[PDB]
Amino acid sequence: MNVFNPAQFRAQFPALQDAGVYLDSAATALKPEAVVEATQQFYSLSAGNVHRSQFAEAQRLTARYEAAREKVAQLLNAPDDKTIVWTRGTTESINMVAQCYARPRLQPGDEIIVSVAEHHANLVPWLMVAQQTGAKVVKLPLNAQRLPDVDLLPELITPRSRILALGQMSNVTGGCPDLARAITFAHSAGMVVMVDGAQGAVHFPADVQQLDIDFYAFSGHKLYGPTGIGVLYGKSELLEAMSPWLGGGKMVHEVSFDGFTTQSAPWKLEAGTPNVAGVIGLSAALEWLADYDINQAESWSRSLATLAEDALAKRPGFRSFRCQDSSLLAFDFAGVHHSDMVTLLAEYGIALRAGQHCAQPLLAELGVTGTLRASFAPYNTKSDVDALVNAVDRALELLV
Amino acid sequence: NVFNPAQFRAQFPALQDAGVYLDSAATALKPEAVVEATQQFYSLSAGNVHRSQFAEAQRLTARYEAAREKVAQLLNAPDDKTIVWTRGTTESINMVAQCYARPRLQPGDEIIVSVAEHHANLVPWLMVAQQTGAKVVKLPLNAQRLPDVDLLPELITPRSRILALGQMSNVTGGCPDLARAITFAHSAGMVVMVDGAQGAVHFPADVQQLDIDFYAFSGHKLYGPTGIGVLYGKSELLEAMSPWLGGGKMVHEVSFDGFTTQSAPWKLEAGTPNVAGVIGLSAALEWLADYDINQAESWSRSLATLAEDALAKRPGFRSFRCQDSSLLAFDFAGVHHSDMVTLLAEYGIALRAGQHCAQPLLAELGVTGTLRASFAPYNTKSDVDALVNAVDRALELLV
Ligand SMILES: *Cc1c(COP(=O)(O)O)cnc(C)c1O
Ligand SMILES: *Cc1c(COP(=O)(O)O)cnc(C)c1O
Repeated sequence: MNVFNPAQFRAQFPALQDAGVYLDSAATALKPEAVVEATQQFYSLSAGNVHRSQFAEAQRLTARYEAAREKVAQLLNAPDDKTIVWTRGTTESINMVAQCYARPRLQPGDEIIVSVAEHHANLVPWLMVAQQTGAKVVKLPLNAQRLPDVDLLPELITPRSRILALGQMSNVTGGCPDLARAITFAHSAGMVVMVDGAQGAVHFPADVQQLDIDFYAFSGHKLYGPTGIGVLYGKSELLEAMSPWLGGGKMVHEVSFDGFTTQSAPWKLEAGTPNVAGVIGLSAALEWLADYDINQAESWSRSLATLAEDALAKRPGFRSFRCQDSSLLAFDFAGVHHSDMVTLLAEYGIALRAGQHCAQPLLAELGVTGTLRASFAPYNTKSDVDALVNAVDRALELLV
Repeated sequence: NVFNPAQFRAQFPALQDAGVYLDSAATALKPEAVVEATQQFYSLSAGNVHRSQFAEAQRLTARYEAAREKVAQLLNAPDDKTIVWTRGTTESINMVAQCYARPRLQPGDEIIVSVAEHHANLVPWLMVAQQTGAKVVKLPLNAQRLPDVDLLPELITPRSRILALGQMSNVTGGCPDLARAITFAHSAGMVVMVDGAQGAVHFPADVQQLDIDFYAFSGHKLYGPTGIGVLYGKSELLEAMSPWLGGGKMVHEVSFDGFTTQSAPWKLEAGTPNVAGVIGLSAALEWLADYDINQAESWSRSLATLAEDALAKRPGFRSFRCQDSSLLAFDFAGVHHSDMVTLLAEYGIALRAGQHCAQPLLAELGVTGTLRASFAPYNTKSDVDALVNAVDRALELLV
């Protein structure tokens, strides 16, 4: 059977040696060779109809491209590959849902429930469309365990509620709310749910059929893939109901100076020349990833994060914001400037970050202006944990 | 600096396999500098640690931070804050229509759009017109198949707000009198959306000299990455624009009561940037800066002329080419375009046919589609000879 082997997973990443102790995968992931090579091939070959010596390679690229939607569908257990739409990333995916589905449907007084744990990508677009339509954004607060309070959700739902915006997984706490329950509550009230899966797609890829998710968005660069590429999954009937997004070539069928008609989804929502390199590279990432049991890989990442948290908790002034033994470890050290720690740790070959992580409301809930964040991926090791802990010890001694 | 076609050509690794590649107008082959810079970006951490590749990491960072400035230099833009990153020319235009025009259009307002416009610079205007009660007014072609800039005064009215005009058509290669169109537009207090998807490649617009309001082009046309484009806008117009997409980066402060944004260009750039695209475009531009574009373009144009002159000697030949452009759109009486494209491919020649996202233009020309051979500075005289011979072989088997 498939048994996850950390060492062989590591060997697939050319950037690793230089990266040192890389603990910022939650911001962006390192790429496996398959993605590098697929991208190199794409930019080193004509996309035209002639190939005088590299026809096999060109054919492979075309196959990766034509199979890209299906590989996303397989990741999400989507019913078919026409429910997959390409975008610049999670951010565009959500804006598209807000503008193409919600905006033409929202009326003055309608309500949009958004969790206080939402990354800005899944908050700002809703504030925008609320302003545009007279709808109101309603806050879904955290419970005592720092998760969006799904128990409280039924009380917050009213006859005016139309949309629920909820992150499958937080990029700060790594916390995953009761998504199945939340969706059941939302659907009880005839609402549609926008699920931000920028983190979740990497660690617990959502079964969109089982969870009956209406819309799901994630980004390639986080999923071991290219920048400038993302996904919007939508139920077929919802994609059909959506207005066109950007106007231009590809998405259109017929055009005159009187008006235009469009293709059906997904093409309706994809104007202009696609990010072909991005699609091919994401396809390569997914195909590569398919050889690994994501469940075992994630448990490995989570186990390292736990070793780290347990050890760091023995140091003075430690505070963890981590939920549910997540691969993501957001933390703080009292009486220490975050920028100083990040810098000291970088000098020790440890790559992580601090800051607001595009989640101001969440941080405000936690009583902080920022946090340090070490995030673990399946190419990390126990020696990485030791290195982090050791560097922190030195940092604490040096920053007095 | 003297341009050498052979030196230019030797920088494109795809050529050996590509055969005779004559579809650069659709998308351009990439020089080694773009391939390598992309390879490096994806082969190295973007983190703050570099144990063994510090030098390369620094170069990548340099390319990234210098990217806006290199675009500015190409367009002679006043400063690099006038450069906004997009996914392509298409998004660039949609952004202008949605972020500048939409909030300012009252019902009855008029948007003048040339009949030569690529869909990218037409559909967004049909959209915003429907959204605002504004109306799209056609600017037709003159006798030379160019947008009739001289007719603009009869078309401009007190309701005229926007002019959408392409610097260069992707079918005829024709370039209308942009300076004159702009003077008229500005006399009526209008703003001009210049579609430079082709123009940026062949005759990059001096946006200051031409007093252009908005200018859009795509990286993939300009020997660069896919999924990256540019919107240039006068700093006043960018400041006046509403935000585009909402999310990270573009915001300053965010709460459940509302949000504030950065100023331009970041105001208009939500979420994680296509860093690979930006770095790759930077690399393309930096590499391109070493070559005299005028000499490179002169070469491409000369090849197109040798091709047109030859093909013109064949029976039933028809050309839609304007101004001795490096783009050669043509047709042969009595041939299915798809059939000729297929046979030319079989003979080692890569071109295309179809509507080229310009249905209104083709309707005006009286055709349903055309063949198009587009020449780039990495093409050669032998490419022309090969194209001609392959057309001869094709015409035998068809006509
Ligand atoms: C990264 C992230 C996003 C945004 O992804 P982009 O690629 O920047 O659009 C949104 N939500 C969460 C939770 C994220 O982690
Ligand atoms: C190619 C082209 C476009 C579209 O560019 P995308 O990268 O597809 O957005 C728009 N206008 C003209 C004239 C073009 O040639």
